[PDB]
Amino acid sequence: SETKCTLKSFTVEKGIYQTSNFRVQPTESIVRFPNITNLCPFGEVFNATRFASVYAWNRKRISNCVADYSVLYNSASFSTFKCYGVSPTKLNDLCFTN
Amino acid sequence: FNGLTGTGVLTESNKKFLPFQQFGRDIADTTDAVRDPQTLEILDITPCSFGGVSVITPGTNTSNQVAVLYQDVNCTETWRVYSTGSNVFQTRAGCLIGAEHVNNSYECDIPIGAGICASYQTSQSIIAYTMSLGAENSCAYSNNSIAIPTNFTISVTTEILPVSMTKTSVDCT
Amino acid sequence: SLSSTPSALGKLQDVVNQNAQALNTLVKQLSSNFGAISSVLNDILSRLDPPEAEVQIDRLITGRLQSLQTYVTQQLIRAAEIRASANLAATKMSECVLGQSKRVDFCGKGYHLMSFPQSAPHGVVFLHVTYVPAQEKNFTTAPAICHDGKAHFPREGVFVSNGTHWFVTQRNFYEPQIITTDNTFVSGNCDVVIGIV
Amino acid sequence: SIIAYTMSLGAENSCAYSNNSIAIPTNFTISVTTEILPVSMTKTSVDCTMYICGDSTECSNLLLQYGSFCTQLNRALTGIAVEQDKNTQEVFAQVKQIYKTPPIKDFGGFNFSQILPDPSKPSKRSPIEDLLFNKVTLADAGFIKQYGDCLGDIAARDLICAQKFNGLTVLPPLLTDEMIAQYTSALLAGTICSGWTFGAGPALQIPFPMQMAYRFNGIGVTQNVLYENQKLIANQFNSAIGKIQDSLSSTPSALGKLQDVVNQNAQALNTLVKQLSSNFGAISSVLNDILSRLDPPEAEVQIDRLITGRLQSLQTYVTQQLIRAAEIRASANLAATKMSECVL
Ligand SMILES: *[C@@H]1O[C@H](CO)[C@@H](O[C@@H]2O[C@H](CO)[C@@H](O)[C@H](O)[C@H]2NC(C)=O)[C@H](O)[C@H]1NC(C)=O
Ligand SMILES: *[C@@H]1O[C@H](CO)[C@@H](O[C@@H]2O[C@H](CO)[C@@H](O)[C@H](O)[C@H]2NC(C)=O)[C@H](O)[C@H]1NC(C)=O
Ligand SMILES: *[C@@H]1O[C@H](CO)[C@@H](O[C@@H]2O[C@H](CO)[C@@H](O)[C@H](O)[C@H]2NC(C)=O)[C@H](O)[C@H]1NC(C)=O
Ligand SMILES: *[C@@H]1O[C@H](CO)[C@@H](O[C@@H]2O[C@H](CO)[C@@H](O)[C@H](O)[C@H]2NC(C)=O)[C@H](O)[C@H]1NC(C)=O
Ligand SMILES: *[C@@H]1O[C@H](CO)[C@@H](O[C@@H]2O[C@H](CO)[C@@H](O)[C@H](O)[C@H]2NC(C)=O)[C@H](O)[C@H]1NC(C)=O
Ligand SMILES: *[C@@H]1O[C@H](CO)[C@@H](O)[C@H](O)[C@H]1NC(C)=O
Ligand SMILES: *[C@@H]1O[C@H](CO)[C@@H](O)[C@H](O)[C@H]1NC(C)=O
Ligand SMILES: *[C@@H]1O[C@H](CO)[C@@H](O)[C@H](O)[C@H]1NC(C)=O
Ligand SMILES: *[C@@H]1O[C@H](CO)[C@@H](O)[C@H](O)[C@H]1NC(C)=O
Repeated sequence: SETKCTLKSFTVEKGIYQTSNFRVQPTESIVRFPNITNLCPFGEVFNATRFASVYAWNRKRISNCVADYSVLYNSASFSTFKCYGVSPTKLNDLCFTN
Repeated sequence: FNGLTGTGVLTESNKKFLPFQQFGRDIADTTDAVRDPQTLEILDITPCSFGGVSVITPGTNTSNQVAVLYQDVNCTETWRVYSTGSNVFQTRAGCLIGAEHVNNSYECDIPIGAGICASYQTSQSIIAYTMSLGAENSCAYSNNSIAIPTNFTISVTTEILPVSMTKTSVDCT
Repeated sequence: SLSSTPSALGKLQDVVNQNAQALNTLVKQLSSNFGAISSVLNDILSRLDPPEAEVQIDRLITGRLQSLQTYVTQQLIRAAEIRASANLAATKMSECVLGQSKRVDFCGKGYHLMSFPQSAPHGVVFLHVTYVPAQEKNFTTAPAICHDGKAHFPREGVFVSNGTHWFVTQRNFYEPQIITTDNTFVSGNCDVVIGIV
Repeated sequence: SIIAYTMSLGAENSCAYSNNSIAIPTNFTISVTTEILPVSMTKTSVDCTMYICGDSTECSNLLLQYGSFCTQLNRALTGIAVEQDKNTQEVFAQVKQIYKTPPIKDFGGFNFSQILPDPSKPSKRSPIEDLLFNKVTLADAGFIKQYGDCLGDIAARDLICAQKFNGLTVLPPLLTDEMIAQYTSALLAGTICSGWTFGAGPALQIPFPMQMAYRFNGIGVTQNVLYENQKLIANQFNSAIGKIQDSLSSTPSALGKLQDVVNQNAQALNTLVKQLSSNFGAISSVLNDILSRLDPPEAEVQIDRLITGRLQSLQTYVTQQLIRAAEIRASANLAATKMSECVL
């Protein structure tokens, strides 16, 4: 039937027909991440008492924590949330290095 | 692995990464090895299959029986085989399943490869066999003897050559 | 033989089939989407505004142009094969039909006698007439005759012997002749040639 | 240092024009020369789906929009593979009778021990044939690789594993080396025992010195020259053959044309493997990174860019492979002509 489909015919002539490949399918999903238990400091970032002047803006490194953006849904309403490197729906599936 | 997805078979690696190197990549710029993010082991990753499947089919106006050749399966040494049902004949071209193995050489019909061919024979089945290159003969070497024709025949044969093909013009617009 | 065998002219049918498949391939490839929202140009023009239609149209133009270029390249290579075949056919016409060639198997198996070309759809069929040896016999031979101490060699043919008598025959046909001075030449003497009778 | 110079076209010579004088040979020599022709090239099949898509369902679904191009390329490569066996048989399938090699290897002083197969070796090849096989280097140690070995890391990064993983399949020839050697041996036995009669039809035995006498008559020299100097001629023949064996063994480039054919196909496949890694304008050369970081519509845009890239790569490969196939066909036709016209 695979050959009949390949040739778009219900009649197949005498000979040898090559028809794709024998492929082994995965049987299980194996996921590995570092055992990071700390939640990222979203409070300090979004619930800060004061923000620095734009002329003298601050930057800090975030490390050794778990990112979860659903915590902000009942915290504040955001006017802009635009991602360029990654689509928003995939943010929870990645792990970042810097 | 840490956001890097794919399908394959994991094995222990014999490679050692530098203290700062996390991933190994092949000449194709695909992942060949990963340092596991949970335990700092070096693992290799290989695709799950090479495929290499072709089907030997007689014409459908005679019989619906088929045989399948697996180019990279060593059935003599599972086996990356869809189905078996006995009739397993290993060749240098790979093992095939469904045809009978007959050791009586014969004229080739459906070529398989590496000296093996197949045909459909009558209790009908697909027969796999070693090709017969020609009839065996001999000619004596005698330094004091010759053969001379005493009779002759007129023989007429044909030769076919293409001369032309249909001329086609295409209006690309 | 020609009437009985449906595949006698298979090479010509194959040429016709290859061109028919190439054109049906172009017709079928016309229907591909090529990444566009629709394979039909009128749907794109009907539902989309100018700049969006232009993007989808450009995708279809790239698709169809690539399809035509692939067709032309394959058609040109097949044309090259036809040119090689036609040159061989013309050579066979001049060399086998308008003359007699000595080349083995060039004008058919056996020794070439003559040929008769015939026309055919998109091609030529040659009928070659050859001379083929048939019944043969085993005879004793020798490279030379020693009549009077001189070495006698045949002018033409081969020295052949039956159980009791020696003759001269043509290599391609057994007509034993008496060995005489009119079909034999003399050079050298009986002490050099091996196996002189 | 590196020296630049005007080329010498050849040695200068002259020949007097004298209306009352001729030159005539008084002696002669038997000369043995070689001619090398390609007959076939490695048969390659490509799975255009495995090559384009890394077992990605989304990639496959996009590929179906161009599926007939993938099928057409597969068909062209299949046609080439078929032609390689047709060419091989046309060069080596002119005689349908397999003649036994006589137990005698020396006929009238003519020594064929270096020409006829040696029955004591696993490979039924002559010493000269064995040397021919020991000069051309083939990367593929047969056609069955299996799934093992390639499962782990290959320290040498054996190219056949990578090529097969990307859908590039090397196919076995229809005729084996043993079959070709056997056929050729049959042709040698045919000519030695019956001269050219077996080509035209039945093989008629003729003592070898008479076949040579007929050949001399064909040259335009009386049979007397061969019979008068038979021993000298046989000695020159045997020495010329020994010279061929030494010439072939000594020169590493004697079969360069065949090595070039093998190298061209190896480079074409390594080129496809390397081209797989190009970005083609996409954010990443790896399909899984695009699927992991981007959502459906953005992944589809980057995937479409990669599909166009890989499909163009395969089409370029197929076109170049087909043109090389055309050159091989021309070579095979010349080789078959030489077989019928020079050997038979
Ligand atoms: C010519 O003589 C040879 C022998 O020199 C014949 O070949 C033999 O034929 C018989 C059958 O009649 C076989 O059994 C032998 O094995 C053959 N021997 C060989 C080839 O060495 C040959 O048939 C004779 N031909 C004619 C036309 O008389
Ligand atoms: C070889 O051929 C010769 C010539 O035909 C044969 O000798 C002749 O035989 C006939 C009888 O059949 C006689 O009438 C002739 O006089 C003979 N000729 C000569 C010159 O003697 C001879 O018999 C044949 N030999 C064999 C063994 O067949
Ligand atoms: C045959 O005669 C020609 C002259 O007609 C010879 O050619 C000359 O050879 C000498 C060397 O011996 C040269 O110096 C002359 O310049 C040649 N002259 C020519 C070519 O006009 C030739 O060598 C003689 N060959 C033989 C075999 O005797
Ligand atoms: C025919 O040639 C072979 C070589 O191809 C000769 O066999 C060689 O004989 C010499 C002694 O003369 C040995 O040292 C070599 O080792 C032999 N070589 C092989 C490959 O066997 C053979 O003697 C020659 N025969 C004749 C009659 O000249
Ligand atoms: C013709 O040339 C051959 C060589 O091609 C000569 O034969 C050799 O002659 C030398 C002496 O000059 C001997 O040492 C060799 O042993 C000979 N070789 C052979 C194989 O016999 C021959 O002398 C020349 N002259 C003629 C034939 O008249
Ligand atoms: C967590 O990861 C670190 C770093 O590899 C490792 O040393 C540690 O054992 C892991 N702990 C657990 C509980 O998995
Ligand atoms: C900020 O404070 C509010 C309470 O006023 C709390 O609900 C919210 O979770 C805090 N935000 C973060 C990011 O922790
Ligand atoms: C299978 O493996 C064995 C052991 O390496 C080998 O001898 C044999 O040739 C292989 N292939 C076949 C088709 O038997
Ligand atoms: C022919 O060969 C035999 C060996 O089979 C030998 O005895 C005989 O002398 C040779 N005759 C000639 C004329 O060469």
